[PDB]
This record gives sequence, structure tokens and C-alpha cells, in this order.
Amino acid sequence: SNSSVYTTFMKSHRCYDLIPTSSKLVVFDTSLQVKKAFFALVTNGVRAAPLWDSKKQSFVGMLTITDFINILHRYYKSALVQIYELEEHKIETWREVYLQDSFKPLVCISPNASLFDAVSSLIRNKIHRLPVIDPESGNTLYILTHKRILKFLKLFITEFPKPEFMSKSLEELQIGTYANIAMVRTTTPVYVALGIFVQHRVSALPVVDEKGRVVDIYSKFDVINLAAEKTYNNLDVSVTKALQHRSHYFEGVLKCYLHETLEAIINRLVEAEVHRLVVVDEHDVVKGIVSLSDILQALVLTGG
Amino acid sequence: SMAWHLGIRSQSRPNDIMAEVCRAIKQLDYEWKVVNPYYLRVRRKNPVTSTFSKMSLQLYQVDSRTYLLDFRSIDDEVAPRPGSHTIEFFEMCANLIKILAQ
Amino acid sequence: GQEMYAFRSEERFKSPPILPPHLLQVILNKDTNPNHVMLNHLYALSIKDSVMVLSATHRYKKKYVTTLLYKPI
Ligand SMILES: Nc1ncnc2c1ncn2[C@@H]1O[C@H](COP(=O)(O)O)[C@@H](O)[C@H]1O
Ligand SMILES: Nc1ncnc2c1ncn2[C@@H]1O[C@H](COP(=O)(O)O)[C@@H](O)[C@H]1O
Ligand SMILES: Nc1ncnc2c1ncn2[C@@H]1O[C@H](COP(=O)(O)O)[C@@H](O)[C@H]1O
Repeated sequence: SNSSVYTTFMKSHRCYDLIPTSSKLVVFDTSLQVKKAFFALVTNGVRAAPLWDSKKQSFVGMLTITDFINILHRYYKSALVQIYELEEHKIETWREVYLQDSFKPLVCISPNASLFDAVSSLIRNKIHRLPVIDPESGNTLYILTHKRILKFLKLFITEFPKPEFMSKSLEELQIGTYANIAMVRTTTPVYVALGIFVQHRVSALPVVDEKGRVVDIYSKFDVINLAAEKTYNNLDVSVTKALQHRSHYFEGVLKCYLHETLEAIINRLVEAEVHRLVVVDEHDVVKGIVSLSDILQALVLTGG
Repeated sequence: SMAWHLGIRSQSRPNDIMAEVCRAIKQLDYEWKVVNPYYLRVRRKNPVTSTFSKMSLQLYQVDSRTYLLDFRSIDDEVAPRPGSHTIEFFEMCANLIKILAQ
Repeated sequence: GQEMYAFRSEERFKSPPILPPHLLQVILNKDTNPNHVMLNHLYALSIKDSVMVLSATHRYKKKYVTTLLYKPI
């Protein structure tokens, strides 16, 4: 349906509008040891940090949980071959070790640029963290995420000039991923999950029983818990054992059916503050994933 | 990151604190003006970026034995360009501290 | 042509001013699970394992960001 109540809203609002009144921002100098950087993420309760290159006098990139996972996986394999470098690596040296010729410059956005431009930048760059950087100051103000954006959209858009597509199902809109779902089992070692994250470039893994029914969820976010330990040697534990550390409490995994409306799914995701739902059949067998990446890509091209 | 301290503390003589910070400022090629005996306004040209950044230094007494040097940034007046006023304020502070203290 | 005399208050600046224009020496921040204008002032953690952590809160229009820089010494 529609041009879009959504597309219009996004084009008429500045990135500034989604910034909270107060926030914190952790920045790492690129000469910081990698092990110290990751502990600092845990310590500060933060999932991403801009990288400042002191020689160049500029931000050059981000360090996120994805990078922690790439490093941990490399560390685990290298240790088996008695190569123990990475953990005394500084951020600089790890970045040089991967981003060799393969250019990945820092992607950012002005506080005065549109929300539509922000969403498009997240999708196009296949990224989850978009620093809002004031061109006048050069100051990073805030790190924009899919979660924040969908919440803002849900809150500030009236319900009842309502697009026809909102009452259509995930099935008919074809929103989500429905093949080659990367999953683990209860007993799957952490190091195996890490290799899966590294190969598939996916933000969470459903945990399934012998019958392929979802019983838990191992997010990349559940992985930085490991940075709190001084040892790192406990990567042979099961994913189930690793998730005992998931502080809070756990109801079930948050799921949906293929035949629920886009509206119902957006509402569920925003209330839960979670990056994806697991798409499941009548019997809890996993059929796919519907991520905030999927939803925002749809809303930016109009539902579909 | 539990306990945050405002600037840095010293039990050195305040006369020695100011003398040394002025020495470090001169050594780093920053410009400065003395507002009060315990209050300096400093300005630095960034070598890489060519921009100017300003901050204030203020010495306070906190005990009968203890002084506190307070640093405050002064406000001015798709891939990023070089520069961040906030990060540069941090570097200015760290540079001044390194080259005058302990 | 008499010699002239100088009267020197001497000690308006005997010692550095006493602290509070309510500037708090210490801010204690616990992740459990405003303060008017400590804006633009430098804060730091104790140096641990050869890393400085410098912090300050700055304003952009009506929004406030507290930036922490982790930097080796
Ligand atoms: N805004 C950004 N600009 C450049 N690179 C980024 C940005 N955000 C994340 N990355 C990098 O892209 C990869 C995927 O990150 P993430 O989106 O956090 O899963 C990681 O290696 C990040 O370091
Ligand atoms: N575990 C997974 N297996 C397969 N595809 C996934 C998985 N998680 C997310 N996706 C898809 O990968 C894309 C990026 O999702 P995300 O990594 O959640 O931002 C979206 O199209 C998701 O539907
Ligand atoms: N569909 C879901 N059901 C239950 N918990 C989830 C789900 N998705 C993420 N989580 C948990 O919520 C936290 C945030 O993960 P993320 O949504 O990846 O930011 C992590 O502890 C996840 O394990």
C-alpha cells in the first residue's frame, strides 16, 4: 500500500530528533589493547564504540560485538596452533590484519540529515551502528540503531491514516528470511556458535532441540559476557551453559507466525526491545527469522 | 567506571603547580593568558587539522594540604572529516598533564 | 618631590579558591542493574593497567553526551 506515511515521516525528520536528552559514548583510541577495549564495552554496558586515530586526528571506524566475535574466533583457532598474538594486539593491529586492501571506511550521518537517509545507510552498508556526527564540531553525538528507529516510528506515527500493507501478513509481504537459517543445538559449544556467527554474518542463532523446535536464542549480545571473564578458556562450554549468564529473567523465546500482520509484528518487536523474532510453525519448529533489518528495509521501500 | 574524579589532585605547592603548568604549556607551543594567579585560558592550533581549540585551567584548594587542577573546554565562538572538539579537549588535557605533572 | 608608597593587598590570592561553585570532586556512577553545570569539565577514573579514562559532558542544542575516552598512557 501507499507511498508511505512511513517514508514521508522519515524524510521529514532529522536524525537529531531521535537522540535522547542524555547519553553516554565510549570512544577508543586505536592504540588501545583489544582485550582492554572489549572489557570496557562490558564495563560501560555499551555494544559499540567509535575509533579515534590520534595520528590522523579523526574517527576511522567502529568496534562492535561483531568484531569481538571475529577476534575471539581467531584467538580460539590460533591457540590450537600455539599462536597467541591477538589478545595483546592493539585495535590498530587487528584492523590492519583484516581490513588490508579491503576498504571499509567509517560510515556516519549528520544530525541534520533525514531519518530516511539514516535507514538507507544502515541497509546499504549492512551495518547495525550508525554514529551521528556533528559536521561543525566533529563530535559524535549518538549511535543510531535499528531498534531505536523502529521504536521512534511506532511512537510518533498516528495509527489511523493506516497503510493497507500493515494489515497484510509476513507471508504475503515476503518480509523475513525463510531459508538457510543458521541455528545451534542445546549442547553446541560456544566456539562452534562463534564460527557460525563469523561465516553467516547474522545477529542471533536460534537454539533448537532434536526436533528442530526453538527452545532458546543465542544473540551476539550474549557473547560479550565472555569479555568479563579473565580467562577466555571457557569457550568449550555449551551455548545453554553460556546463557545462564544472561542476566534478567527469561520468558520463552519471542516468536511469531508467518501469518501475523506487519502491525502485530512491529508492535511485538517494539514492546520486547529485541532485534528479531523467530518465525515458527504451529509446533514451535523454526521456519525463519524476522529481523529489524527486514522490517526497516520493507518500510523504506514501502511494506513488501 | 564507578568513581569519577574532577581533574587531578596534588599536594604540591600551588606556586609550583602553576609554574609547572605554564612551563608545560610553553613546551607544547600552546598559547595562554593568565586571568588570575590560579586561572589560565589556553589555546592550541591542531598540527594535523589546523583548527584552534580553547580550554580553561583553574586551581582549587580542597583540603589544607590538597589542591585540585580543574580543566574545562571552551565552546567555539558520507565519511567524517578530521577533528572532534571533544576528543581534542581530552588530548590537550592528557598532553598538558603528561608534560607537567608526576 | 617625595618618594611614593605602594600598598599591596598581597593576599587576595594567598591560596587557590576553595572548591564548590558546586563542583563535586567525585561522581559515583553505578550500573544499578541533573547536576547543573559540571558541563565541559574533565573527569577521570583512577589510572588502571596503563589506561587513562577521560570523560566530559557536552551539549549539542538540547542534547547532552557524556563521552569517555579510553587511551593508553
Ligand atoms: N558505522 C560504521 N562504519 C563503518 N564500519 C562499521 C560501522 N558499524 C559497524 N561497522 C563494522 O562493520 C562490521 C559489522 O558490524 P555490526 O553492524 O555491528 O554487526 C564490524 O566489523 C564493524 O566494526
Ligand atoms: N540466524 C539466522 N539465520 C538466517 N538468517 C538470519 C538469521 N538472523 C538474521 N537473519 C537474516 O539476516 C538478515 C540480517 O539480520 P540481522 O543479522 O538480524 O540484522 C535479515 O534478512 C535476517 O532475516
Ligand atoms: N526472539 C528473542 N526471544 C527471546 N530473547 C531474545 C530474542 N532476541 C534477542 N533476545 C535476547 O535479548 C538480548 C538482546 O539481544 P538483541 O536483540 O540481539 O539485542 C539478548 O540477551 C538476547 O538473547
